[PDB]
Amino acid sequence: ALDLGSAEAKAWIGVENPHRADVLTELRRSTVARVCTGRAGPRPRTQALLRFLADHSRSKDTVLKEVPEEWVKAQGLLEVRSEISDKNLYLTRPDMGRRLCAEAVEALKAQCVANPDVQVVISDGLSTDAITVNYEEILPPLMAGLKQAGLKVGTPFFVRYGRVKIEDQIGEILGAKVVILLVGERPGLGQSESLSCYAVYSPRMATTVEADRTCISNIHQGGTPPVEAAAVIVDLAKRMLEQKASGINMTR
Amino acid sequence: ALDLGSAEAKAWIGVENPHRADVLTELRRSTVARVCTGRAGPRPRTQALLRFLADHSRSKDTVLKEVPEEWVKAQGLLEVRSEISDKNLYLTRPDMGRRLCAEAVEALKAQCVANPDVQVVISDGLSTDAITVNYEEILPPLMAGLKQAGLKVGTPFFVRYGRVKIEDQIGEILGAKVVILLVGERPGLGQSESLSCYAVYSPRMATTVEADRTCISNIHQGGTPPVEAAAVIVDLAKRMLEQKASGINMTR
Amino acid sequence: MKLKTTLFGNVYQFKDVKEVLAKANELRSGDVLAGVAAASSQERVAAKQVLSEMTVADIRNNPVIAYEDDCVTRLIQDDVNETAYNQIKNWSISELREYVLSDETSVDDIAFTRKGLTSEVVAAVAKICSNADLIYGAKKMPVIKKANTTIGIPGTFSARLQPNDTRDDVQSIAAQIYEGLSFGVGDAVIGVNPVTDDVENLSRVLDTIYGVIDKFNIPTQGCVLAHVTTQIEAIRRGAPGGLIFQSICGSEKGLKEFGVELAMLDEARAVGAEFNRIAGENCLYFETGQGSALSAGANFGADQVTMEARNYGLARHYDPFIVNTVVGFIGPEYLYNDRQIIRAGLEDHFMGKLSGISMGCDCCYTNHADADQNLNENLMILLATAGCNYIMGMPLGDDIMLNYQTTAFHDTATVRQLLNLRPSPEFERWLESMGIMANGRLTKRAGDPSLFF
Amino acid sequence: MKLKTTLFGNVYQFKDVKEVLAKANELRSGDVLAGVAAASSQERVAAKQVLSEMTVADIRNNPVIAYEDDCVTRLIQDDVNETAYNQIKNWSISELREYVLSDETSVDDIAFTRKGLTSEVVAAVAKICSNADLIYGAKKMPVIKKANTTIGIPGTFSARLQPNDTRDDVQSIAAQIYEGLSFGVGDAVIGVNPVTDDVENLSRVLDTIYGVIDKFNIPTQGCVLAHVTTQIEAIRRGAPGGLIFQSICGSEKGLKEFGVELAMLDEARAVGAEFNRIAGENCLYFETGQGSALSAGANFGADQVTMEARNYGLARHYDPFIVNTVVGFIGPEYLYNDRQIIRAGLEDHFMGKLSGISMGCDCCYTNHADADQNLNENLMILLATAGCNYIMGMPLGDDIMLNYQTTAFHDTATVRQLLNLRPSPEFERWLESMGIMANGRLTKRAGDPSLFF
Ligand code: B12
Ligand code: B12
Ligand code: NA
Repeated sequence: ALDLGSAEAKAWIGVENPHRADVLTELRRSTVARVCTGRAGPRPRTQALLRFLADHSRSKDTVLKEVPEEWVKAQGLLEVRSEISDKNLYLTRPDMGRRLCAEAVEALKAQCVANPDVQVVISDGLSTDAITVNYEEILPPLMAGLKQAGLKVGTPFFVRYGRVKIEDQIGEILGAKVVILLVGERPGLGQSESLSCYAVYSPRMATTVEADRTCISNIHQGGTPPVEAAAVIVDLAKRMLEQKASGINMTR
Repeated sequence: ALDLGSAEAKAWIGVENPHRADVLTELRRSTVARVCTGRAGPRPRTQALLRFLADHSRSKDTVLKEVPEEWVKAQGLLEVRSEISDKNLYLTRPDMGRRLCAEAVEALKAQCVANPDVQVVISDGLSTDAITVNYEEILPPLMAGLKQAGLKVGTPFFVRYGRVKIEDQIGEILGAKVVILLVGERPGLGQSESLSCYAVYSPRMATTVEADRTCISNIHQGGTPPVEAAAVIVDLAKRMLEQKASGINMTR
Repeated sequence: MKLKTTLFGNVYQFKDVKEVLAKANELRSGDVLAGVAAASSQERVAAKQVLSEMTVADIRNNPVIAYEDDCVTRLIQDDVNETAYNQIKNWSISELREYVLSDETSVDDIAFTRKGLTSEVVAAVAKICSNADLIYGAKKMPVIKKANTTIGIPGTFSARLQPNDTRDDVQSIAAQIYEGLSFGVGDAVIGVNPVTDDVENLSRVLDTIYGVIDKFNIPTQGCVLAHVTTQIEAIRRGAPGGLIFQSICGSEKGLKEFGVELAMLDEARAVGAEFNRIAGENCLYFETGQGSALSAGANFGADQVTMEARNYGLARHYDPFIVNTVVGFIGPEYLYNDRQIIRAGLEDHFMGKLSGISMGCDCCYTNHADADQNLNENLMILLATAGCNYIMGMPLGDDIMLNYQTTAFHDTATVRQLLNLRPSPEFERWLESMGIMANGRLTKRAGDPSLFF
Repeated sequence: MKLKTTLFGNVYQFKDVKEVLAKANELRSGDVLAGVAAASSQERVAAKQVLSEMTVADIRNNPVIAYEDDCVTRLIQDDVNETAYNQIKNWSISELREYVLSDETSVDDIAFTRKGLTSEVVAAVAKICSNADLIYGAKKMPVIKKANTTIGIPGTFSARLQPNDTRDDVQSIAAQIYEGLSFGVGDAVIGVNPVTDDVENLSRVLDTIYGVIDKFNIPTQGCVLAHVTTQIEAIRRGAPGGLIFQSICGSEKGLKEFGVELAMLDEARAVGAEFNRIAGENCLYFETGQGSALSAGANFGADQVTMEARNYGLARHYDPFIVNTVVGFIGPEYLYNDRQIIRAGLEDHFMGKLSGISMGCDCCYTNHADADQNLNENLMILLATAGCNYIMGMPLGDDIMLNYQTTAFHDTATVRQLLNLRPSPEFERWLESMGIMANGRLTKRAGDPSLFF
């Protein structure tokens, strides 16, 4: 009796007549990559294939999982929306994902503060689980350390169906000097909760290239932990404002 | 310049250093199979691939196209339906194409003659062109053939979205001794006019098998001519009622 | 046995072996149509896991139609080597998969092991194989047969010449034959589907085929792919016998749809031994394909892959020269698109080779399926790497008459020269004599049917 | 030129070469998204026709972004052999397709002919090729390069070891390396995408890779796939140099988006010659893929296949050791499903080989695309028959960090033993010394990373 989602199945070693089986256990302990499952001829072993297939069925489900907006409302967040209406239309039109709809400009101008030094934007992106697992652990201690010894922190909000180039339009509307965007990257096989931060100094839709952004990726419990990743963004926000330089233009 | 649909494009000989190009011309003339197109290496020549691709674009159109209800009414036919609503469902549900709908049973009992010796049914099937091109050429000499010299003829009607096994339900409801179905078989690459006749003696829904049918296939202008196919179906119906024998159950 | 597993905290329960077999299949339109497919990807994987834990005994002792009700089930069960079976009966299907794929398992090992299998066990192994598992597994299971050519030697690749015509016009049939031979197609067979099931017509078609064979002394076979009943009559009354053909189905009810008794196939074997112009010991030819039992109402709640495996269990009994699936012959109702047609082709070939028959494939599609000629070319090459015994050949793959698209003459030459494969050694000798082939390659004057004139 | 044809009585008129190039593509998601795709199947074939009648001069003199505005265009145009061009400029694209596919065209014939091409002409040939055309066409154009291994010899097949980690944990990287080597993966390169783009981290990852290389005297290369600027720094300040990597795009706007100047690529070549531990003459490594130019706003109304060819024109200038497309790396926006991803991979590889670069392919997909692992295994085998120079290897193909699925270590060993292909000759000798390979085949002891302990 074996669950393919269980911790016993994850740690399963399938190499048949090992040279050194104690080394195999430490190798499997070293990584979350699917090592040490052995082979049948040159093919995967059956259990490794089955666990692969199990994990892929879960991984498909995570891409079109969506946040409840009553989760978003009870985070204390403004929910705002891009041009896209569907999850199906998000997956197939990146261009509508990186500009806001007609009421989204209006809600942000009327309800959010104008000309902040640092502006925080949250999007579901390609993984809902990335922002929904990590939120309580990222957002308060980030939005501490910006206001807690800095200056004018902008009011945070949630973009639905966002691509990262939408933060160019957001930076222009609010007049924002640094725009930072926490967003769900594409789901992997084994894990859905990986968060990225994309960050421009003073973005402009007709000017800022992708290389002008600073990326910090792989934010979760199995990457850089969301507590201490909030510290490294606050530090980056300081370094950005000081040298007026965005991403590839940052020193050293 | 060349139209890929033209007779000149169809006649094209692509073999580049022929042994005997007079034989090549006699061989291209003797078949409508795509011979004598030559090669680039072991691959097809470009014009041969282009005319293949053009014929496929148009063959793809011929499957999904439907004869107007106006055309069927203009033939003087009863139109009747299977259980399928539309062309999309027809392609994926053969089980519902083998059953008359609820109003279909009643319309047939209302408006068709009871206990025919021969019953002629028409369906679009998988090619509308197969019945649209051939109809006026096959149906008059068939209808004359059977009654005029012969026996009791049931009233002809058209089934939308028919599969071949629906004639077992038709033969039971009408009490028919012989059911003749003329139906569009699936379209070929360069050809969509191909009609087949499926005929069964005295069918019974939970008894008759496919081998109990006689097939006469490839009725069109490039096959058996629709005029002289009508005579061979009448003769088949004469023999059928004589030896009271179905398909493989027939002699010689 | 367990009919039950837990996956991601959720219990997945199944009714019987038949349901486990059905839902473990990769998604296809026919399994959804039959009502037997999995509800989700998670239940598909759960069915795969339940299947993999079941023994060879579990699935041997639960055929999808019962022993007493079905003559094909009886055929398959009676043919089992019981001491081969007793060695493997307590193997899990997971263990049988890994055994097949193992580089330490030889051809001679599998030769004895496969005799302890039934078709349902063959199907079970295919259901838990990936696409590369099917291809590699089939490759290390060669099946070699002989008529006037030898087929299925590793490093070789054969092709049916399929010269079909709308009128059975004998000039049109001949023109396609000369075209096919100029590309090196026809070492499997020269095989016509005729318009008329009629002794005088069959003899004329066969006289035309063997006219070309006798003129140029071609090591090959003729076939006319009418009903086996009319073939036998034609040959008895003195038409040239090469291969004798029948379309088959994996149930008794399915055979009744086709008008086929088992005793007709016994008769075809007996007629072939009396009459047929065959040097070697194999002279029968079957065709198969997924969906045929569903179409017949003869699948009895079983999926089309398990039913198609039972074809190969039926075929094996008669030790035919060649069998092929006709993979996308029917349409989108049973296999919808490229992905499903490729997957079926690799399944069918693997199961054929595991059942120990001389398995080829008509890599094909229809014009109402979501598919084009690029799919034929994907599939033919994948199957060629799997050591597929043969494909079809027609002029650019256009059947003017069966209304579908198979592989070109071009495509056999392409596969051979891509992958360094030869024809049947007898037929290759003939191609070299005619100046059509040198060192496996089409010469300059190849691809030209004027050469024969 | 004719920008016009009539198909089935209907006049199809196109505005320019760029529209003809775009609409002649096989249907894909990204071409529809760019707005540049054909409206119907009939118009696609019409565009294919018009393209085929267009001459080599017609397409060479119409690059999709103009000479004066784009440095990639200039680079591609300046690299043309004008004597080679003048020989072929009046060839139709139809005649160039047939020339490439012809068995009478040798590898040395194409060696000169390809120097008269631009990338747009390379793209034009691929657009009127079927899937088997792309595979057979690519196969008869081998491209051979050498670092510490030789890649691209017919009968060989290489693999990037891609030992990626979420933290750049050097234990997790090493574990994946020992695993890949035990399957015979890593003759192309051992190549890590890092998490952090800084010098001491790059130096530590490189020390980890070369720790294994130096201990076991492996003939191979290390690489860290950060930005080319940070690699150069790392190597200048004393980190072991193997291959130097950059992602490229087919326009100046697209390069600007990636933060690359052309002069960095010249510096990488100069740093390589000064510093890098490479016995042969090739030491650069590019990655490409369809949709990157679209994503950047940098396609200028060109289709993704044409833009991807312009990558290979850019790469060719720098004579790299290896280039691969990353075929379904981005998602369903640009290539939607199995059919589209296979077609892209076959196009990309054919166009790479025709451009005369050492072309491999990351056979891969994402989880928000309509694809699975059977897609990877279909594509990897098709490309292997096309003589694809290399694929990726990861444990079961699960990247824990780039969030996608590539090919397994298993898959390279499968492909090699399926198709009787060897590793790079230098690396194969090392595998035989380790007792991992005999006669192109994994030994009993292979597949076991504790062998190194
Ligand atoms: C898909 C992808 C790309 C795509 C582009 C994104 C797309 N069109 O969807 C392609 C193939 C072009 C690509 C290219 C490169 N990428 Co990239 N990419 C990824 C990946 C796998 C997904 C990111 C994601 O899902 N974003 C969320 C979605 C919802 O946003 P999106 O709007 O759909 O995509 C935007 C961003 O992804 C952005 N982007 C993509 N890559 C990079 C890299 C940097 C430095 C920046 C600032 C932005 C950026 O471009 C898109 C805007 O149109 C991540 C891996 C990961 N763990 O996430 C790496 C990743 C972000 N990329 C990486 C790198 C280094 C590159 C390259 C610079 C490679 C190189 N060394 O030359 C190039 C150039 C990128 C550029 N400067 O424009 C690194 C970034 C390292 C860092 N912290 O600075 C990552 C983290 C992977 C790694 N190696 O660790 N990549
Ligand atoms: C597709 C096809 C099949 C499919 C059936 C499709 C399905 N199950 O859904 C399969 C592969 C199962 C098949 C099998 C056979 N077929 Co068939 N089939 C064809 C084909 C190409 C298309 C017919 C069509 O489009 N029907 C119209 C559609 C709209 O109706 P449908 O409800 O969707 O399909 C029904 C019919 O196709 C019917 N059917 C199919 N083949 C045959 C053969 C005969 C003799 C009969 C009575 C009925 C029949 O079965 C379906 C009902 O469930 C034709 C060739 C052509 N150009 O027409 C040959 C063709 C009709 N078949 C032929 C033959 C001989 C056979 C076999 C007897 C082969 C053999 N020699 O053993 C078997 C057994 C048939 C049976 N008794 O069940 C011959 C008929 C010769 C004749 N005039 O008697 C044809 C003309 C091809 C040829 N060789 O010339 N076939
Ligand atoms: Na020429």
